[PDB]
Amino acid sequence: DILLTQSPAILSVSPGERVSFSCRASQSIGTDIHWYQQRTNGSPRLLIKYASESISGIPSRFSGSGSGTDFTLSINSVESEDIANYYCQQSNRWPFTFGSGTKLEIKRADAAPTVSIFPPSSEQLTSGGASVVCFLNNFYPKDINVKWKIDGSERQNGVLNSWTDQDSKDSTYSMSSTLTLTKDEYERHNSYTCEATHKTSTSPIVKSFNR
Amino acid sequence: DILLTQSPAILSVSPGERVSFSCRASQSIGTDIHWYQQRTNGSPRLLIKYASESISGIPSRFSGSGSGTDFTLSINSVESEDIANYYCQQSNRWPFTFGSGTKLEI
Amino acid sequence: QVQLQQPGAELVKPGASVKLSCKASGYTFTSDWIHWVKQRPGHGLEWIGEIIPSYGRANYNEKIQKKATLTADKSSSTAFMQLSSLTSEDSAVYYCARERGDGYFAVWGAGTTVTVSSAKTTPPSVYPLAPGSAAQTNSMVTLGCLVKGYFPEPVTVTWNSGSLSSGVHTFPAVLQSDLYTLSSSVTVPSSSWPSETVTCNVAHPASSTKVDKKIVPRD
Amino acid sequence: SALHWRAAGAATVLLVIVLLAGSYLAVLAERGAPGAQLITYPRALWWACETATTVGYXDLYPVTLWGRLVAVVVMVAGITSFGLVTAALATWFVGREQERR
Ligand SMILES: CCCCCCCCC(=O)OC[C@H](CO)OC(=O)CCC
Ligand SMILES: [Rb+]
Ligand SMILES: [Rb+]
Ligand SMILES: [Rb+]
Ligand SMILES: [Rb+]
Ligand SMILES: [Rb+]
Repeated sequence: DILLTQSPAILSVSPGERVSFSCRASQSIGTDIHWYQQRTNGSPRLLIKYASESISGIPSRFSGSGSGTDFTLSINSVESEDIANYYCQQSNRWPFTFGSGTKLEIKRADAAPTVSIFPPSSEQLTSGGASVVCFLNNFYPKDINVKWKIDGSERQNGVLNSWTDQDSKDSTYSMSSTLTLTKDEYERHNSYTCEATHKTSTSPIVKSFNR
Repeated sequence: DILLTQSPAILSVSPGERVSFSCRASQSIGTDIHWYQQRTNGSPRLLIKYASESISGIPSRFSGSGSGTDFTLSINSVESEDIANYYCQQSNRWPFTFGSGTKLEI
Repeated sequence: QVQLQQPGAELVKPGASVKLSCKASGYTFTSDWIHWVKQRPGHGLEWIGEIIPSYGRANYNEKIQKKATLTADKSSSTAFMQLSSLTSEDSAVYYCARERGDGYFAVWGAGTTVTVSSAKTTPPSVYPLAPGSAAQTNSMVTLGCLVKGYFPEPVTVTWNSGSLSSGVHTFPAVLQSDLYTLSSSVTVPSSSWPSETVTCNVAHPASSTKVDKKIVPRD
Repeated sequence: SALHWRAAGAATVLLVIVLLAGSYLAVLAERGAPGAQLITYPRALWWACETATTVGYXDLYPVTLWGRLVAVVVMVAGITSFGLVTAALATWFVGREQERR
């Protein structure tokens, strides 16, 4: 059945620039190609139908073109809300099929991360556990390391990290690091430190708190 | 005339796993492809006709798919009795022709 | 208004079977087809099958093993997909979409996250995250809420019932010992809190347990 | 009025009905067959028109048993309809002519 190839799988552009996603069909399908946008955690959204026809509610910035085997979805002056995955789908022949997807990535100005440290809550301690959450927010590039020091000593056990995908609001990335330890373990210590190493600074940005 | 290419010629899988044999036609033949199984010393046995249609007496584990030039014969959870050679054959254009064969090894 | 309504989640044990639903509203025609699409974490969209309610016929993706059986209900405008004898390979978000018979999916459901595990449902623990007494505040302040001990995915976290969207970041869940944990963060102008309430609403579909959590300063 | 003109009109209305049910049933017949192209309704209705007028460019055609059976019905309904009109035009011409004499 019809194979739809979307390449490259990841496209990086500068804010405001012109971007073009490509979809190539394994055989000729006239103009029976449709484009969808699916943002992080969202459901797909129809952008263009029959290769070049606009849809209501979709910014005029979006356009499509092509016929036969080669198709392009274009974005005039890309912006942050356009950060998503983009899929093509053909309805020329049974069964309908989808292309594998192209991710849009935006290259913005370097941003230092905003660090926030949070002591465990009272409701947690009551249950018998303590989680010290640290947020590294709105940084760019996405590359970043975070170190945990308890009473001046680097800690590594019980530290779970999580990163977000590029943000559709400002094109930045964020990350959350959480150090979990029993109510006890949390008792016999006073200083809890979160350190962030990022390209924007030779010196790490740190945040601490003493219970 | 229509060349049917079966590659790889030998496929090795682990018991119970999913296997997929491929048959590629030199030109478009709709769904006019049929699959046969020939065990050691046996005569060929029809498994699937017209690319995806089941045959009576053949385990449900066997399935086929594809249209145009690319075809697949699939086996869901392969077992020992499936050890054999597998051939595709096209009836879209005269004369009928056979692919060169894929051996299943476990 | 929402055109296709689907449950947020379903937990299924290996070998068991589940039946997903998709309630449709808005204009309905004799030429509508309801499609089912499967998406696994990180990966793309995979077409599963379709059904035409007005006649009851369904077709299926032949390149994949048949785990689905589709049916529709004309009276209740609902299409159903019976997935049976599942394994971890079947865990994914399953969307229904509607096609007016002209080939493109004009509208999609929100999707039903299906989890195939021998584990057990478990509501999350929602704890507040307010700055510590020593935290120097800038022109803005960041608060958040910790959601842990839940299963299976997902949970939907909003701030002040969606009323506060910008400044929000809910991090992806991490799995440790058959339980998920995540945190959401919100940033509001420092001067506006706590004079103006900031609450985090956490919904966990798999156990029908939605809970609020007001964020106030530490003593 | 005259029987021939009624049969004509009737055949035309019926043809419009066969074209619409024909489009519906063709898509229903063809979805599910790998490679089939007679699978969305707007182009199927166009396919129905070009089959009934027997023009058959194709640009689209059925590949399943039921789509083909549906095709034969559309053909026959159109050939019969257009034939009924010719026949009515002959009846009308034969009458006015016997008068002109
Ligand atoms: C009014 C004349 C209509 C003729 C329609 C022919 C359809 C041929 C076909 O696809 O038939 C497909 C099937 C196999 O799938 O062949 C059979 O065993 C059916 C016997 C005709
Ligand atoms: Rb003709
Ligand atoms: Rb003709
Ligand atoms: Rb012709
Ligand atoms: Rb032709
Ligand atoms: Rb004629």
